[PDB]
Amino acid sequence: TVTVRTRKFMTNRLLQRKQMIVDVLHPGKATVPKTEIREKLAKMYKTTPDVVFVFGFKTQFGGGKTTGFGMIYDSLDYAKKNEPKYRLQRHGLYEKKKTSRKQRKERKNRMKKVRGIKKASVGA
Amino acid sequence: PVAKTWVCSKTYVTPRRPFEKSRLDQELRLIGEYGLRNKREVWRVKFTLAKIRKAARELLTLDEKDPKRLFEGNALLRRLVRIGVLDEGKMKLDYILGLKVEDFLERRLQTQVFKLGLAKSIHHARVLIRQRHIRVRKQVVNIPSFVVRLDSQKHIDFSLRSPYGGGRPGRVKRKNAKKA
Amino acid sequence: SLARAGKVRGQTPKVDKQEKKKKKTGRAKRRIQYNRRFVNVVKKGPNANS
Amino acid sequence: GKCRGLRTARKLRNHRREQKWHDKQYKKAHLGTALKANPFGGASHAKGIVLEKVGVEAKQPNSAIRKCVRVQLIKNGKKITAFVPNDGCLNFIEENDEVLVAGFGRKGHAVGDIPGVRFKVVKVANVSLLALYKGKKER
RNA sequence: UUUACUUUGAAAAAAUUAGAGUGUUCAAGGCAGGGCC
RNA sequence: UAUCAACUUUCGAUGGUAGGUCCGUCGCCUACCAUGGUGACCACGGGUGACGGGGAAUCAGGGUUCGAUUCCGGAGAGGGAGCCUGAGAAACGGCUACCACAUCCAAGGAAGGCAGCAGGCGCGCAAAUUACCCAUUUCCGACACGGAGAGGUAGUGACGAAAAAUAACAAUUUGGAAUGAGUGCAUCCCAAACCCAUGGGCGAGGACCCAUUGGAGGGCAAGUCUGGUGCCAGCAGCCGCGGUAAUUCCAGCUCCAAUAGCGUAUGCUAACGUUGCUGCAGUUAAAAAGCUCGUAGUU
RNA sequence: UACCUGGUUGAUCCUGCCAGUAAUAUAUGCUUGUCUCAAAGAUUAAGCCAUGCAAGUCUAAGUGCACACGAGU
Repeated sequence: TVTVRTRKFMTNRLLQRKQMIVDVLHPGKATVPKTEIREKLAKMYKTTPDVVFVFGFKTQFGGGKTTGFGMIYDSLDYAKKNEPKYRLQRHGLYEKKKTSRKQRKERKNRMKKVRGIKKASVGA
Repeated sequence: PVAKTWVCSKTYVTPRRPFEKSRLDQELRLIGEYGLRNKREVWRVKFTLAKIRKAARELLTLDEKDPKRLFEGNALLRRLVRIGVLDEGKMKLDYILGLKVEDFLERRLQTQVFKLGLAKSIHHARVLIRQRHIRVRKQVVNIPSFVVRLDSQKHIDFSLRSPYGGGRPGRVKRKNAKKA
Repeated sequence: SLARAGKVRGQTPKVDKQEKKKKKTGRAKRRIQYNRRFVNVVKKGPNANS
Repeated sequence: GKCRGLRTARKLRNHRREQKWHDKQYKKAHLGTALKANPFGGASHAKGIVLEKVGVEAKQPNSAIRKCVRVQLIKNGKKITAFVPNDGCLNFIEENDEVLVAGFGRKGHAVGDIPGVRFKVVKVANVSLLALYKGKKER
């Protein structure tokens, strides 16, 4: 049933990646999560399930085949550097700050009106 | 400065005479013959034909030894014979002017499924596609206004998930079964 | 004057409309008009009572 | 006859330029007149306050009191006569209220047996007059 | 003696339009993808 | 636009000499000299609901109209004027004044420019959320890290455009059969959310989960139908309909281009060969100056 | 689609305009179940504005005794 094929495939070695168009079929499924895809993709290239990253998967009308982009890295520690911050956030780690962006703006303009080390107490 | 398109064209043209007694029946006849929703679809296919006729008309005004007429003319012919509105033997721009509105109505998906017997009537052929049954090369189509090509004419069949094809039945079939 | 506004609409009895069946719409309405005008054949107007 | 000469592009252009002014529909749209005298000032609709309810008599050979209203515009303070289109809708007109008047068919021309009324009221009290005639938007 | 006139090429922004190419399920559109590990 | 015909200089208007000035040329400015420069081929002056263009709408061709509007270029930041700094600003989300307007004062003073993004008032016929985030797109700096209402996303949205329901297959009314819209979970999507789209599940027989909008005298597709209202009320873009058998109005039924759109108002285009270059007219319908001379222009 | 139709008269042929017709774009009327796109305070007032934001910026590398945390961010 569900299987990946990786129609196209190229190795770049710039980011130490193996770029490929990962195409996964779904005869009776609804775009299985990438967790199931990353596990089945690591055993295909004998890599680890922590270095493969896939994105851009939208199931076409009716269902049956979902195409997307995929890439593999060398290690998880090396993947922490060459990876967008939101793609690492989608995993169980890297919970970014979620306070606000407007509260930080008004804090910056308030601290801009105070000169010296007293601005740290004004914002707090 | 927005990352958008703002490119959109119309598909139909309202006729000049709103109550032309001779025109009202000629378009109404195409309604029931091919199972169309309203007169907008008649004017839509009439507008696509009017564009192809005018595109072929301006090419015929140029000299035959003009490379623009040779390239653009053949490209228009190959697309007409590709969808099946024109035969390979009559592959010339002079035959484009002889194409009628029903020539493009026959290539409609709701009519091709009627010629193949997959549907009972021409009006049921619309509902057959409207309920996501007919597929073309494992690609299911829902809108009835699809146009098939010759390399995809012999691939019109039921979907692998439709009750009329091979797969699970409908929700009404499972409803009467559990209650009985 | 202006003392007769709404005369014929006030002198008209409040004859209510009759509840009729659901009229077909969309392709079904054009389908009925097709077979009724071309297929179902029997000069006369489509609404000429008498 | 017309000058056909190859260097007569200026003579032909200036002649047609000055002869277009002899066209009534062109001269009214390309001069200061017919735009400042127009109460709407080039607008399709206009709001106004109902000043009076006057019934103008139709012209011969007709005989019927056309129900209109003397309305003063808000945009420029001009006083016009908007015609109450439907039957009995003059009773729906309130006194000293806002009405959205528009043109009456022919542009700047009296329509029908009405002598000089060239405006009609569309909305009354921030609601359509057509709804007041069909038992909708009770106000 | 040199002009007007016609033809050819570079120039005569992109977008838009005309318009080759591509089944965004079709179309308006987009400049992108059918199939062999 | 001539109901603007002459115009520009007793403060440069045109040209000459020298110099000043600026990054640099120059009446840019100064001084001495010449009386020039432009103009019926429309200068000058005035008007513009004039930012220019790429383009848009409509068009057989020729055209007409539109272009504030996301691209390019210019202009401006309440009106002007004058500057600082900097490579680059006569900058206004930087200053210095005056003018207009306006805020806090303890009445001494101080501080103001949303034709930036949201929002408010006013103006009106006329036009959205004080919404979410630097991920895309990129830009700025000491920069992999930090910043961006530029931008991206969502809400409102019948500007407008592309797809597309309100049945269908049967019976002579009853059987199932096929499917979302809607309604509830995962996943996908997304920087997060959201519309989808998908996987099953919950989901229509007056399948009430029901389509209206102008019409039905002619132009112009559709009723001398039904009843009362009787030159009254009204209808009618036009011609015209009512003065007791109204096919027009005041209502039902029915019917008709319709159609998720459809009427109305106004601008504009075709219609319009009723602006005629293509392509109109001037004996009598609007019209060849009473007649001739005559330059420019045209041939 | 290189298109016209009603109206001067007892009737007719014309000139001729009005009206009819179809897109277009603003407003508005009634209506509005789904999806994908998408204009949106330009028109009168470049009228006037409450609040908030829109340019700041730190790398191994110009200068580094806040001990807040412990040479180093």
